[PDB]
Amino acid sequence: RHMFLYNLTLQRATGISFAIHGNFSGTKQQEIVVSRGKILELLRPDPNTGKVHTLLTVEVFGVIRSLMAFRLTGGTKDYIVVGSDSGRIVILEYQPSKNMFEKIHQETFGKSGCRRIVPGQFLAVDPKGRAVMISAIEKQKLVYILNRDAAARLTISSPLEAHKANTLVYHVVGVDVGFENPMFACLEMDYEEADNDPTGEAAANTQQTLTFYELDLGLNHVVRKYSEPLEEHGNFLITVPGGSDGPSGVLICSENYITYKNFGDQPDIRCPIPRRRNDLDDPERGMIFVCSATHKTKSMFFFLAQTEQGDIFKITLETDEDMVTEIRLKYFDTVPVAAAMCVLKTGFLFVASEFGNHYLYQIAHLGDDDEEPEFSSAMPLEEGDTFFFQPRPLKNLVLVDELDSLSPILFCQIADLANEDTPQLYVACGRGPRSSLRVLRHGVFNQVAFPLQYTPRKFVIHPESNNLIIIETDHNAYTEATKAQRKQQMAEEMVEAELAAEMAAAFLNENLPESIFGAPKAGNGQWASVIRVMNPIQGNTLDLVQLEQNEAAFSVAVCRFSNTGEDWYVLVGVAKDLILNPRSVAGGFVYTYKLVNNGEKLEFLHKTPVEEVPAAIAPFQGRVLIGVGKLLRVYDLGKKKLLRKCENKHIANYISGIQTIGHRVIVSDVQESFIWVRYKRNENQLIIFADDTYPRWVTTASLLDYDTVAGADKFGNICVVRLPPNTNDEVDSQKAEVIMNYHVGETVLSLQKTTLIPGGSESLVYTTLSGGIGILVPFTSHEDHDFFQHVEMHLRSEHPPLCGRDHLSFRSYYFPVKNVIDGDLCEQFNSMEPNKQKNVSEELDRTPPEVSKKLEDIRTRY
Amino acid sequence: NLPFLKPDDIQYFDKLLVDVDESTLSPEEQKERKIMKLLLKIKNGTPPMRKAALRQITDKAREFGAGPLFNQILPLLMSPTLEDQERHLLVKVIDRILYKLDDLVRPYVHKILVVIEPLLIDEDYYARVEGREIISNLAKAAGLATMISTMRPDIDNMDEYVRNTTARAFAVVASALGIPSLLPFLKAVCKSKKSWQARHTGIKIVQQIAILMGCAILPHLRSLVEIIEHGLVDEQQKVRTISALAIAALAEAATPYGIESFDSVLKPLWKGIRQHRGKGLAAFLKAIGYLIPLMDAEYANYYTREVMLILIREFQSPDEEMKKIVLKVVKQCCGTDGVEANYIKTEILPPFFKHFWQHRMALDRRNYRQLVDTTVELANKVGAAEIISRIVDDLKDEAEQYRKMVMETIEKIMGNLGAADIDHKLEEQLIDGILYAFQEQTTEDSVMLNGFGTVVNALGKRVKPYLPQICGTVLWRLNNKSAKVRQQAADLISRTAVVMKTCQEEKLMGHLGVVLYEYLGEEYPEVLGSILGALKAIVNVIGMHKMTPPIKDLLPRLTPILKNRHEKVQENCIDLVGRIADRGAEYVSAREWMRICFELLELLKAHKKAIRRATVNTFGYIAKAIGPHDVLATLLNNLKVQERQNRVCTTVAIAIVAETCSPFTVLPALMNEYRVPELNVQNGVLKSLSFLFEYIGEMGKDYIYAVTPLLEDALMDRDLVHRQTASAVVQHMSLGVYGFGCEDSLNHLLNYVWPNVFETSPHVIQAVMGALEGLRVAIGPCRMLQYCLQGLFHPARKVRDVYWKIYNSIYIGSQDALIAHYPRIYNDDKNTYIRYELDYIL
Amino acid sequence: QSKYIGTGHADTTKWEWLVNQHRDSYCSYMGHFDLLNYFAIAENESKARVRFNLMEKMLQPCGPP
Amino acid sequence: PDLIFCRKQAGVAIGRLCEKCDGKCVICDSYVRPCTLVRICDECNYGSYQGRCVICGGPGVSDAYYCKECTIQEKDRDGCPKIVNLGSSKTDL
Ligand SMILES: *C[C@@]1(O)C[C@@H](/C=C/C(C)=C/C[C@H]2CC[C@@H](NC(=O)/C=C\[C@H](C)OC(=O)NC)CC2)OC(C)(C)C1
Ligand SMILES: [Zn+2]
Ligand SMILES: [Zn+2]
Ligand SMILES: [Zn+2]
Repeated sequence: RHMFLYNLTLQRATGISFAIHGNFSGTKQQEIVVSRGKILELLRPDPNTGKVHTLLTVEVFGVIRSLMAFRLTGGTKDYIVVGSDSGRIVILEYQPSKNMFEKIHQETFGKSGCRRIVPGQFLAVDPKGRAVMISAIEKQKLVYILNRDAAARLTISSPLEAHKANTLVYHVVGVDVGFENPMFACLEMDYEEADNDPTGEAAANTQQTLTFYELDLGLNHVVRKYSEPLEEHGNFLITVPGGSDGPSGVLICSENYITYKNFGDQPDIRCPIPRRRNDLDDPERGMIFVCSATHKTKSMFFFLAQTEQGDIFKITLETDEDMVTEIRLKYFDTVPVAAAMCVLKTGFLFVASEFGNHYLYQIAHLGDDDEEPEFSSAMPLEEGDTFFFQPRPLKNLVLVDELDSLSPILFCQIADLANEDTPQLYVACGRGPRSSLRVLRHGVFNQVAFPLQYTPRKFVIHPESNNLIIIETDHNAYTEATKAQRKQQMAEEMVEAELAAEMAAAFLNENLPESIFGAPKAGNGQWASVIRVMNPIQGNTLDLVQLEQNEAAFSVAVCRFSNTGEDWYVLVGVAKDLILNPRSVAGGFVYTYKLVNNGEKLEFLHKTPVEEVPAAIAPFQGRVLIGVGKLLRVYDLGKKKLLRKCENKHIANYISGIQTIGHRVIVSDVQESFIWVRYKRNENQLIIFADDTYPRWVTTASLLDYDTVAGADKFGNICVVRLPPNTNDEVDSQKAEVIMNYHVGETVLSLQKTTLIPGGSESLVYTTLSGGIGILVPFTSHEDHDFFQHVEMHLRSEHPPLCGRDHLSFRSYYFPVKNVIDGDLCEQFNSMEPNKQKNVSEELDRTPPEVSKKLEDIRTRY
Repeated sequence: NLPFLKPDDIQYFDKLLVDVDESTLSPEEQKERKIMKLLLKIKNGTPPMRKAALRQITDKAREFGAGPLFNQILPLLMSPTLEDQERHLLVKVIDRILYKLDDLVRPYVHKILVVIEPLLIDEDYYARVEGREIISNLAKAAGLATMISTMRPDIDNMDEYVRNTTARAFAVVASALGIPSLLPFLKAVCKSKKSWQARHTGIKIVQQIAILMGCAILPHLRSLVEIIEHGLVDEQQKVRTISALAIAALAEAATPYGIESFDSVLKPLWKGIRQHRGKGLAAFLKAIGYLIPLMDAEYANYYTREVMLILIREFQSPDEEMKKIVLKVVKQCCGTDGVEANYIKTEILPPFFKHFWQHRMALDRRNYRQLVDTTVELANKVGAAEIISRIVDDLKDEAEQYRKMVMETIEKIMGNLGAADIDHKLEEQLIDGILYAFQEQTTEDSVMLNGFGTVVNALGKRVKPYLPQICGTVLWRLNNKSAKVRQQAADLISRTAVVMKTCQEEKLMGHLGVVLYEYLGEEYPEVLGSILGALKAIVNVIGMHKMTPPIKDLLPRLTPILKNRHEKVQENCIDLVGRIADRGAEYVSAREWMRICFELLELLKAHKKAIRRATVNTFGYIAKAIGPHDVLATLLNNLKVQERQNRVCTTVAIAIVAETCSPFTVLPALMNEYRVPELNVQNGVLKSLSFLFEYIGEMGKDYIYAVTPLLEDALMDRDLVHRQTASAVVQHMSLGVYGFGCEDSLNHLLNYVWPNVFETSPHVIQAVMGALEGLRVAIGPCRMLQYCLQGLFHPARKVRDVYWKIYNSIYIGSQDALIAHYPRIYNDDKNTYIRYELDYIL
Repeated sequence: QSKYIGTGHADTTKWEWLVNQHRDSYCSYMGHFDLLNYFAIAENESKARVRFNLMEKMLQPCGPP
Repeated sequence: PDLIFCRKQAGVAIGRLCEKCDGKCVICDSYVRPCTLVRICDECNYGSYQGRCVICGGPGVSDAYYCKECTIQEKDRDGCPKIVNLGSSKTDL
C-alpha cells in the first residue's frame, strides 16, 4: 500500500527564541512579537488583569534567525523586520483590523538555508529607523536604507555591501548616534592568520575586535571606520541610548565582565560581574550574561542583564556631563534563564524562558530605595576577587501570569493509563530542576504537570500496575549527596579565616529552591541521575533511587523473564565518566531491579558491568536485548549478574536505540540509518540482513508493521523506510526503500502510531523538541489525495510563506518531500482574501465554504 | 597598447600619440603624462581596462596630487562632445580621487565649483544627479569651513542666477554633511544685517534643502522653520515671497507629519492673505495649500473657512500662475478630512464652476489637466452627481475641446465612483450629451470612446432603453468613409458587448455581428483587428446557437485571415478562433479544424509574445475539441518531414497536445518514432521529449518510468547530440517532477547520466551538468554527495578536477543540507575531525 | 567559485575541506533552533553559553595545518 | 564576442526586456513559465540604461522574468543577470 500522509499540527510550538516589544497596533498599547521557531506570534499583555492573550499566530515555513522592530521619524506604529533561512529580508506591518501580518517589503540577496556566509543570522536597526543591516556569521553584511513616501508608506533601497573576507561576526547592534550618519557596532574576529600558522600561535594571538561601520548618507556608502581590539572576548553588545537623551556608545558583555566603550576621547570603563556569595559552582567556571533589555523614559534609562544563574541585575550609567564615569550594577531579582526580556511601559516585565514555561511579572519597586549593596566600577578591586551578593526571593517583581510551554519534549507515550475512553499523552519534558511529566487530554490540549528532579531521558510503562518508570539524567550536575557534602565542606572551610560559626549554620539551614534559583551545577564529567516510579493519576512519586556522582542513566525497560516467573524486572543502562566533548567514556553498568508491591518499589537485585554505555534496552522473547556502543548483545537473567549468550559486532558506529517485532531487531545508529538484524534461536546468533542507503541521525523510531520503520532525524525530518518484497532475513546485502520523507522544521524525539479519538483512523503522532505536537493521517482515496495535493500546489503560489522561504524547498530541507501533504499550509486557505479563495476554489471546481468544510473534516478523523 | 581615439579626443590626448621615451621626459611633466594616459584608459576602454585604471588612479592619487589631476580632469568634463556615460565615468573617478585626497583639494575647491555648478541647472536629470554627487564628495573631502569660505562671497551677488546656483549648491552640501552641520550658518545668514540678497539666498538654500531631501527633514523641521520664519514680515517683497515658497516646500517635504513645527507660521500667513497681493499673495496661498493637509479635522475646517474668502476672491484673477496656485489650493483643501462636503457644495462649487469651467481653460493643456484632476478630486468628496450635473449640459457644445474636457471629467468621475449617485434626469442628460459628443467629432478622440464605454459600463442594465439609440449610431458609424472611425465604432462594440448582453438585447448584438461579418474584407489592417476584437467580444458573451452569423459560416471565413502579416490582425483573429473552439467546437468539422491548426502552426514562431500566447491557447482549445490522435499523427509526420527552427513549432504543438489531452495519448506514439534507424529523427524525438516534459512540469510525474528505457538507450554512444538531448530531457524531468516521489526512476537514470561526466565536448558536458543539478534538486544533495565523494580525492588530477566541479555545484546549490550528509572522518594525530555534537544522545 | 566560501579544486587539502564543513556545521547549529536546543540539553549549559562556545570554536575547529 | 553576466549585487531596479526577446528567460533562454521578477544592480540601470533591455540593450517593453526552472535551482539568487560585453566601452552602440 502506498503511504500518503496529511500533516497537521495539533499543538503549536510553545518555546520562544526571540521576543520584541512595541506599539505594533498603531495605538498607545504595546504588544510583543515572538518567534516560536517556524511560527511568528503576537501577544498582548492586558495591563488591567496582567494576563497575556494571543492575537495572531502565523506559520512562516522557515527558520526565523533574527527579529527586530523599528519605527520611522514621527511614526506611530512599529514595523517588524525578520531575517529567515531564506536569502531574503522581510519587513512586515501588523494590521489590527484584518488581524494579519502584511508583508510591506521583501528583498532578496542570497541563497536559502542556514548558511555560513549568507546574511540572516544577525539583524541590527538604526535607532531612528533610517537604516537596517542584515549580516551573516562570516564575511558579507548588507545595509538597507529605509524612508517614507508622500503617502507615508515605507520604502526600502538597494543593499549596500559591507563585506570583509575571513571575518567571523559574534554580534551586531546599531548605535544611537542621534541624527548623525547611522553606525553599526560589530564583534568581529579575523581567522586568516590562524589558518596559515601550522604551530597554532596565530590562533591564540588573534583576538576579538569591536568594529564600527558608518553609513554615510550624503555619500551613500558603508565605510568600516574604527576597529579596536578587545581585552577579553565578549558574547554580545548592548546599545546604550544616545543623542539628546543619553551618551552614545556600546556595552560589551564578556566573561565575568561588562565594559562600556565609546569611540573618541572616551576611556574604557569595565566592571566585573558580581558573583553569587557562597557559589556552589566550580571556581574555574566563568559567568556571562545570557540576555539583556533596555527601558528608556523621559527621566532616565536602565538595562536589565540576566546571568547564567538567572540573576537579573539592573545596570545604570553615571552621566558625568558627557563621558560616563562608572557602570553601576545592583541585584534586581532572579527568574529562570530567558532567551529574551521585555521591559514594557506601564510597568511589566515579560520573561521568555529558554525552556519551560514563560512568565509575565509586574514591577512594583525599581530598586531605588533599598538596603541591598549596589556595585560600581570605581570601587577598588584586587583582580584576585570579585563582588559578592546574596540572592533573595522575589521582592521587586510579582507573578501576574504564567504561559505554559511543553518545550523541551524529550519523551512521549500516548496511552489510556487512566480508565477513560480517550487516551492521554504522557510527556516527559522540561530541563533540569524545571523538568516535568505532563498529562495531556483533548476535549488544543489541557495539561497537568508533575515536577521532576532532573531532565528525563526515557520512561516506560508497567503493563500490570500502569505506573511510569522514568529515568532523569543531567550533565555537569551534582547529586543530592554530593551537594550536601559540598555544602558541608564549604561550612568547614568557612569556620576559619567569630560570626562565621552562625553564618555557616544559616548557610547549611538555607536550601535555595533550585526550581526558581537554578541548580548548582559544576564540573565537566559530572552526572546527576535519578530513577523514579510515579503514578499517572496523582502527582506522587512511588519510589526514587539516587545514583553515583558520575553515573548517568540513558536507558530503561520493564519486562518479565522466562528464566523466572511472572515477576517483573527493571533494567537501567548507565554510563560512567562520559565526558561528552571530546568523547571519552570509562565504562557502563546495567542496574537490574526486581519490581515489587505491584509496581511501587525497586529492589536492587544486581549491577552488571560492561565496556561502554548501554544506550538501548528492549525485551526480546523471554530474554533481553541490549546495545552497548556498537555491539548488540542478548542477555539472560542470572543469579548474580547478566549473562551474555550472543552478540553482533558489525554495527556501523554507535547504537542509539533498538526495537523488536517478531524475530527481527531494528538497530538505530547514531549516524547511519536503521539496520534490520535477524536472530535465529537455534543457531543463537545475530546476523545483519538489511540496512539503508542514506545516513540518518536517528532520534526515535516506531515500527508501523513487519516491514516498515518510521524514524526521525536530529535535523528535523521524518522518514519512513520499508523493506522490499520477498526479503528473506537470512541473506545479507538487502537495501531498504525510502517510501516517505518530510521535514517538520523541528527535531522530533517521539513517534508513535496510535488513535487519539476511539475507533477513528489510525494516525502517526510525533512530538517536537520545541514543544509541539503533530500528526500524520493516511489518505483513504486517491480523490482526496489529488484534491489536497492541488490545494497544496495552489497555496504554494497564491499564498507563499511569510518570511521569503519557498514551501517546497523548506519541506525538502535535507531530503526531497515524498508523499506528504502539508496541512498546516492547506489550512491557511481560510486566512487568504476572498478573491484568491474564490479563484482557487473555481480552479478546483467547488466553493470556498466547501473547501473550508473539507479541510475541517480532517480535524475530526484524527 | 592605446585604445581608440575619437576626433574630439585628440584635443585632450595628442601628446600620447607620439612615441617618446619617459626616461627623457622631464619630472612632474612626466607624472602629468601618466595622468593623461590613465584617463584615456578610463574614458575609452574595456571594463577590465577601466577597473584597472580606476584602481591605479585611486591608489596613486596622493602621489599625483590634486593640481595636475583636476587640471587634466576638468577640461574633459566641459567637453561639448562628452557622452553622458563618459561624464558618469568621470564623476566616479572624481569621487574616488576625492576620497583619497582628503584636504589637499581645499585650494582647488573654487576652481571646481566654476565647472560643476552649471550641472545643477542642466535639463538632463542625470547631469544634475552627477553634479550633486561630486559636490557632495567634495564637501566630504574638504571641510565644512572650507566650503563655507569658498561659497560665502557669492551669497550677496548682484545677479539672481548666481544666487540661485549658490543656494542650490549650499543645499547639496547640506544634504552631504547633514542639516545640523549647516544650521548655525543658515541661522546667521537668514538674519544678515548687510543686505537683503543674503537673507534671500539663505531662504533659497532652505527651500532647495526641502526640495532635495524630502522626508529626511522631519528631524530638523522645527529648527528650519524657526530659522526661516522671520522672513514673512520682512520689508523686502522678494524675500517674503521666497520665505513663503520655502515654507511651502518644507510642508510638501514633511507630508503628512510635522504640523506642530509650523505653529508660528499660521497666523503670519493668515494676516498676509489679507495684506499682500500679487506674487506674494500667490506664494502665501501656495504655502497655506501645502500646509492644510497636515492639520487635524477641526482645525483644518477652521483654517480653510478662514482662508476661503480670499481664496474665492482670487478665482477671477487675471494671472495664470495665480489660477494654477489657487486651483492646487482648492484641490488640497477639498481633499482633507475636516472640510465637509456640504460646505464645499455651498461655498466652493458655485464660484468654482462659474469662473474656472470656461472654454479658454480647455485650450491650454496644463490648465486642462489641472482643472480636470481637481474636478475629479472634488467629485471624490462632494458626490458624483453634484459635480457631473453642473457640466453635463456642456457635452453639447460647439467648441470640441470643451466637450473633450467635460467628457474626460465625467469618465474619470464615473470610473472612480460608479453610477449609483446618478438619477434618471441626469441619466437622460448624460445619454443625450454623450450621443451628441460622439456623433460630432472632428477626429476620433480616444477620450470620447473611453467616456462612452465607461458611462455605459457604469449604467449597466440601466442603459437598456437607450440601447437601440446607441446601436443605430454605431451602425451609422460603421458605414463611414474613414477607416479610423470604423475601428473606433468596433472598439466601442468591444467595450459595450458585456453590457449589451446584460441588457437582454441579444437580437441587437446579433445584428451588430452580422454587420461586422461583411466587413472582414477591410483593406486597412487596424480596422480589421478592431472588428475582429468586436466579433470576439460578441461571441464570448452570446451562446453559440443564438449567434448570427452561424459559427459554421464564420470560422471558414476566419481561416484565411491568419495569413495576414499584421500583428493586430493575427492576434485578434487567433483570439476569436480560440473563443470559437472553446465552446462552439460542435459547429465545425474536423477537417476545418485541422486546416486551421496547420495554418496556425507557423504562428507559433511569431516574434511578438502576445501572438505566441494566443496561438498556444487556441491550439490547446482546438486540441481539446478534436482529440489528440488525428492531429498527433500529422504532427509526428511533420516532425519527421521537416528540420530546423520550423520543427520547433511542431515540438511545441506536440507538447500542447500532451498537456491538453493527457500525455498517455501522445507519449507512446512519440516513442515509436524513435525506432527508425534515421539519426536525424531520433534527435527530433528527443527534443520533443525534452520540451514536452519541461512544458508539462509536474504533470509528467506519472511518465518518468515509461520514458526511462528510451533515455537509457539515448544515453549510450549513439551520437553526441543524442546524449546531449537525453541529458536535457533528464534535467527537465527532474526539475518538473521535483517533489512528487520519482526518486526511483530518476536515481536509475542518474546511473546512465553519470558515465558521461568525463566528456570534453562543451555543449554535451554543459547539458550533463544541467541534468546533474536537476537530479540534485530532485533526488537530493545526499545521493549527489554519495556519488561525488568516491572521486573527490583521487590520485588522478583530471578525475579530481571533474569531481570537484561537481562538488562545487552541489555545495553552492545546497550547503546547509550537506551538514547531515557528510561521512565520518576519524580524527588523526594532529587534528580533530569528528563532529562530537552530532553524537550526543538524549 | 572563489566568491563562494567553501568550494574547492583539485588541490584542496583534507584539512581545508574538513574545517570548511566544520564551520558550516557550526553555523547550521547557530541557525536551526532545535539543533541548538538538543545541544544545550545534552550538555547542561545556557543557549548563550553554547553559542559563545561555538563562536569560539570557529577559529580552529580542527586545529593548525 | 566574449560576453558575460554582470553578477553584481542586484538592487531595487526591475529588469526589462525589448520586443525581440520578450517572454524569453535571461538565464537559460526558455519561454516556459515566467516565475520570479528580474532584479538588476543600480549601475546597470543608471542614466540612459534606465529600462534598457537586459539581454540585447534596446528599448525595453516588458518586465524580465526568470523561469520556473531557474527559480527552483535558485539561479535567481545569483548576481545581476545583465549581459555585458568585455570588448567594448560605454559609448559603443
Ligand atoms: C534575443 C533573441 O535571442 C530573441 C530571438 C527570438 C527567437 C524566436 C522568436 C524564436 C522562435 C521560437 C519561439 C519559441 C517557440 N514557441 C513558444 O515558446 C510558444 C509559446 C510559449 C510557451 O508562450 C509564451 O512564451 N507565451 C508568453 C517557437 C520557436 O531572436 C534573436 C534575433 C535570436 C534574438
Ligand atoms: Zn549589473
Ligand atoms: Zn533585446
Ligand atoms: Zn531560466
